[PDB]
Amino acid sequence: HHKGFAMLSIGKVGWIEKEKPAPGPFDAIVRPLAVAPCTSDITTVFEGAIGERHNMILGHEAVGEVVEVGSEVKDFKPGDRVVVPGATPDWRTSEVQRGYHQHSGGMLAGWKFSNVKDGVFGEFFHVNDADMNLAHLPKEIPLEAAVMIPDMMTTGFHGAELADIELGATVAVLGIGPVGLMAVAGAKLRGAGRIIAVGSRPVCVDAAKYYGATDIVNYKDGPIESQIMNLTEGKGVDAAIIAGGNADIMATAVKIVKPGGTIANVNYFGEGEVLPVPRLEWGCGMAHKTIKGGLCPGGRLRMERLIDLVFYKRVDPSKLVTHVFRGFDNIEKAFMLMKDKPKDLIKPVVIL
Amino acid sequence: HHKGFAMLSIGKVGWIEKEKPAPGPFDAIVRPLAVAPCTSDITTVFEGAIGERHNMILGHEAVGEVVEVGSEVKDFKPGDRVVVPGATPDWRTSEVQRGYHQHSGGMLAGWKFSNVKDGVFGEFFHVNDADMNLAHLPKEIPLEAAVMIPDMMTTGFHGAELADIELGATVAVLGIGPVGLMAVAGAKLRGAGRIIAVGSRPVCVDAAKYYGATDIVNYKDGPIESQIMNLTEGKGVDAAIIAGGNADIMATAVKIVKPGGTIANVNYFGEGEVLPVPRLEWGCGMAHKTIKGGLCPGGRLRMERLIDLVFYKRVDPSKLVTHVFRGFDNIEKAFMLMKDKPKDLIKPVVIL
Amino acid sequence: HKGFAMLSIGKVGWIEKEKPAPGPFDAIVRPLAVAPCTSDITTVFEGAIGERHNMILGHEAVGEVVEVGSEVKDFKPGDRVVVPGATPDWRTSEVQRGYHQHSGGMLAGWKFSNVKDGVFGEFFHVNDADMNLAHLPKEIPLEAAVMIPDMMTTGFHGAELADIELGATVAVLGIGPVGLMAVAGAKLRGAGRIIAVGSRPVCVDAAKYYGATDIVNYKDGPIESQIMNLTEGKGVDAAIIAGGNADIMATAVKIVKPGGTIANVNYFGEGEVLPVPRLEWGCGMAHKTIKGGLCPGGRLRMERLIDLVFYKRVDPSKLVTHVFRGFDNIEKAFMLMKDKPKDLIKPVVILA
Amino acid sequence: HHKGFAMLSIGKVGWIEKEKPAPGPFDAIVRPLAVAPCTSDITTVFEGAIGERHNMILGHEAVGEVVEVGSEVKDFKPGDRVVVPGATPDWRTSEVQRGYHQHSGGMLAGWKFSNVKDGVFGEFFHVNDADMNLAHLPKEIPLEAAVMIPDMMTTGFHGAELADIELGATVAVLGIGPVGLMAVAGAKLRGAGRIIAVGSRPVCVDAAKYYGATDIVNYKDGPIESQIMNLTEGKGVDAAIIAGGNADIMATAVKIVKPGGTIANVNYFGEGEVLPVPRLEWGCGMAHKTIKGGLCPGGRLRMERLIDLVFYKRVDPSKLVTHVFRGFDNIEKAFMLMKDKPKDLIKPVVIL
Repeated sequence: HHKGFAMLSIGKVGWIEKEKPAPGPFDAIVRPLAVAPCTSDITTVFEGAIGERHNMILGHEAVGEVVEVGSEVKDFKPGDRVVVPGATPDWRTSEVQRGYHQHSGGMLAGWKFSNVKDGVFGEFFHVNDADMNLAHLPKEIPLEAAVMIPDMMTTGFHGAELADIELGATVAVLGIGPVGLMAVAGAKLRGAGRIIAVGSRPVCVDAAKYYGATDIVNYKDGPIESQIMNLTEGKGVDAAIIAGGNADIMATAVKIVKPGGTIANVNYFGEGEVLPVPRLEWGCGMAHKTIKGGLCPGGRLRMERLIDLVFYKRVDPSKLVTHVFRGFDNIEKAFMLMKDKPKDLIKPVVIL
Repeated sequence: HHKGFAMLSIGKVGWIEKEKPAPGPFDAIVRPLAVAPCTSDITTVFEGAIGERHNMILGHEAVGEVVEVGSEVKDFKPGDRVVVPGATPDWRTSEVQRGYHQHSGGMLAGWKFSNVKDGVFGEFFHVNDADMNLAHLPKEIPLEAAVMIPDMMTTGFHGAELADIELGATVAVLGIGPVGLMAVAGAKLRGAGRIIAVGSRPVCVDAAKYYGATDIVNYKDGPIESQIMNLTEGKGVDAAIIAGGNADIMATAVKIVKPGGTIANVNYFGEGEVLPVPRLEWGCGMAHKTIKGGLCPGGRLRMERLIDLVFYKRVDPSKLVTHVFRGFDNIEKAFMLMKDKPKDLIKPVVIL
Repeated sequence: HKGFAMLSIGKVGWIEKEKPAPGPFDAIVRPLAVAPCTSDITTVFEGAIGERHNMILGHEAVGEVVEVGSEVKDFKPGDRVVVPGATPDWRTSEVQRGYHQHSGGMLAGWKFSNVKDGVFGEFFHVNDADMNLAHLPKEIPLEAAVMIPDMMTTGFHGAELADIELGATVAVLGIGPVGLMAVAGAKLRGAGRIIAVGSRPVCVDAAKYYGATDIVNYKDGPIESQIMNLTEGKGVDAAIIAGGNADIMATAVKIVKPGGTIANVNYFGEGEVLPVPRLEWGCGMAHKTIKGGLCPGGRLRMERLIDLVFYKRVDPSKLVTHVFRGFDNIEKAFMLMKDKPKDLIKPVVILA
Repeated sequence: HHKGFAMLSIGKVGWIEKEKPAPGPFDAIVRPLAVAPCTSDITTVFEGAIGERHNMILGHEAVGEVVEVGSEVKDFKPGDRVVVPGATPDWRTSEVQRGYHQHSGGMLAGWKFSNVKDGVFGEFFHVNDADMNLAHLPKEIPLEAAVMIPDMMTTGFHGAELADIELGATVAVLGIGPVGLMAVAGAKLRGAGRIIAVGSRPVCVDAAKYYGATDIVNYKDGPIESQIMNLTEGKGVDAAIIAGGNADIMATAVKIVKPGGTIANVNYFGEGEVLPVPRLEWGCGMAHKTIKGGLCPGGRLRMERLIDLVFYKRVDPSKLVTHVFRGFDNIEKAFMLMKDKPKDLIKPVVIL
């Protein structure tokens, strides 16, 4: 028996008592040391983004301590401090041999926590294939910084990776929530010169400057496109990373990218039948404006590499954490903080 | 002075008298030996796709004989038989240094004929930068086959290039007009195993089989997405090449491509404000289904390489030519042939 | 359980061993057709991979599944399968890096007749059946299918590494069974002119069959000068090394134009150094990329290569010049590869 | 007429006066504001690296003021302060259409200054195709910083580009001269986590730490290869950038790069016939260790993008400047500084 903060049904959350998970021969049981709520947890409960769920523990961002391992786990022992990726895919599928573990076994099936499997907002959680989906966490990295790696860092950096940024290129980041702020840092880690951040909330404008943004575009001062087309003197941006906004942010991205550039989306679109690609500004189909959109990489290797970027001081994700709470109870308060969305909020963390 | 079949205004075409073009120091004057009409010309005249034009000679697909050269032209001399690419870009721009001559000087600015400059449907036409935008035509290649290289072959092959086909991958070609038929041949030249061609006219289904299609999906037997999902046993295709159809064929392509696959568009969309990307079937933004759309490569090097594939018997584009006419007078007949679209038409050629 | 094994540096014979048992994810396969390799000769008679005692040889087999572990989901006893020469462990860091050929160590993806009993036995063990087995359609004859595990995937991999562009000129150095598959692979990547370098009339004939447009005999003079004359001093866009001594590396660099690629899939078994010509490599700055890689393995690679045979994009049966029947002839076919007679490309031993 | 510091013949340098160059219609005449000597200048004179030259003005690294432009120059007028790339290629060749302007018209033919054309160590110098080979220099960037862009920065960054660094990868930089220090900075701009710099001189070891080096490997303390394998616990590096050393530094790089990694050379090798690739540590041809080696990119776009990296404070090249001189007289003394390489020297600059 263990307790966990779960989604009871649509529009309903509460604490439930559940059977403590048991590990298979290749699995591990981890208890959380620090968790953070996601905008997907809000979208899952109150908007049915993944369908109906009943008594499903929420959360997919956790650093924890290994409690038990299966008989065939060889690299992780009880007591180990580990960083747990948000996506813990099955590594023995055809999609992995194609190079897309994010979709191992189905579209976005690499993401299991709080989807097809109880999330991390519990006293314990299950990790499948520990040797492939766990990374050792150095003590030198504080917990609140490390818990930004499972999703926030790997998603934002993936946007910069998908953008195929060349050295000195001009990159626009549309949306500067916690994911967008990691896209700014990621663009700087891909050699971007000028980085134009698009957002309004002062807490995020300040963090965007910290992570490398050279320009701030407020949608209040006029259309994003015009602002960006003037900042670049009609040349456009080499790449645009979509990290937030409505479906029509796709149209904005296509309009600001020069012919031959890339639109890299890592934002979750939860409404509309269509994401609009403007026919004229996409060259009527022929502008060579590549559109990409991908779930964040997970697994052990991805986490180890992002841990090294924190360890060797190439990025400090702790500026994303605006709220830290203590105690298991405060998972509810941090979750509700993600629904209610103050103005000073980037990301909350609950330390256990 | 000379004559040419021109667009007089929206909806009106006819023969006009123009001053004979003179070459700049790097340019060449070519008289046509063989011309082909396009589907774009229909759209340009009767739908105002590129705005308003007055006395603009039409056509952009020609093989011809060099008549005069500029004072600095070094590899082409009057009398030379040349293949003229549909895209003749200015090669001294920043977009060329970025690797996108198709947009040298602006979006799709690499396409000049019958756009910003008099087309090839005249007794002569102007070719800018002869040394960079002309390719010698071997005697061994018949004219009607060679005039399928300037646009049809380079566009269809470009769709196969953009698709990032892996050896043995399953490729769908959506639309089997002349561009789609060259996309089938291009997919076969990229090592595709199974190639599923989607089209209905029997003349195109037969040419699709000839160029490498292993399956024919007729809209008759049900929705394309269910037919392809049945052929691939729920797996989908590794890549889909869009070579024709309405804006909503973009939705079809995304729905049939595996997560992680590529949608490669080389079709021109002339209607609607938006090209629809299905939000659900695009993984809500995270299915890793890359969408590309690009104008065909032009210039000398692209033509030389495509000429070599014809010379070395890797593709024979002559099966695309279903109508051959022999007079300058008959340029109008071939032009109207692309407007009326009879069911026996793939591409017409006028030999001069 | 009998098997043709390596007794030591120069001694081979049929041996009696314990029949292998499958782990929960493994399968036991009996061979239907096997082929001997040049690497087995190098292993037995030259101690290239060290000393081994009672190790069954061979790594190229198509067979019938006899038993599977309790967790195999896609393969049952009776299934006729193609077994890749490389059967890697799919749960390592190198797989997450995208290099299963080196999963667990350099070339560790190759286990048969190296770290594990080969296929020259009444049974052999396949690790991770669901990831390392491909169903073989009834339509493909056995001698054709047994060219897929190594010959086809290696030769095609050379063409893949060469980064061939449509219409490019490709040189293939060496037209043994791997080189002839490199010729076919180059033709599957859209190569225009294909220059094959080889001597034996049986192999020159197969090179023409697989797409070679030019044949270079080292007897009519040096390669380097013959190819420079064929290309009128331009060189080739890519060179695939599929045979020869260490100094063939120098030949390849000399014939590729600046910016081209040298793709090696040949195994070099003598010398401390493979020579890169300093002058013809631009003193380090000619942009002539050099690649060299072990063939891909696993289920997905075999399924895709099976589709190229099934859909008649390549027919490897022209590689099979001698077919033997019965277990007896494994020794005869194996010994045939120590001093390859001049009409031999690849031999096949059919067992059932 | 004008003066320039020239190479008279092998080993002898001196002042000569020559006809002042005149611009073609697309060219510009530039007078230097700041110059720097190169290791290529020493090698060219004292080792005959590029053959025999007589009265050839040396130097290829300069920022300057445009003095006159041809009738067709559109973006540069007399008085403009410009950054002049070391490589000023002819942009209308087939190699440009292949994407390798560094070799436009022949191997390394993109480099003209102090090679096929008088260098920058004169009162004036000629720049071909000003609109394609000149970049405006903002007043905000000091001259000694800007003169590290034409060669030092673009070469070092190109080493990082060729290395295909993934986010968090471990990179080794072999040689920490001014190019190697820019390779260190470049690796940090591609998201390298751990960067291992190999060098001895304290002025360069300290600059390497400043540019992102996390480890310094001294050739004193034992073999580099054994030293680097110890730092990485036998794993090796994901990529190695060669920026100096003997021919067998190529052997060092291959030994320290893990299977699947990349060896990227940007060092100029001036002695020996062969660069040795170790057969065993190259997987006997199959270790997937890609070897690249390329001349630095030039042209306007490359300079504009690196100017942006300086302008937006992503890299500061000024600590490469250890000696500053004032006067055209002092070019001789700075050139001699690169001959008699003191020890506190990284790069000298002559401000005019």
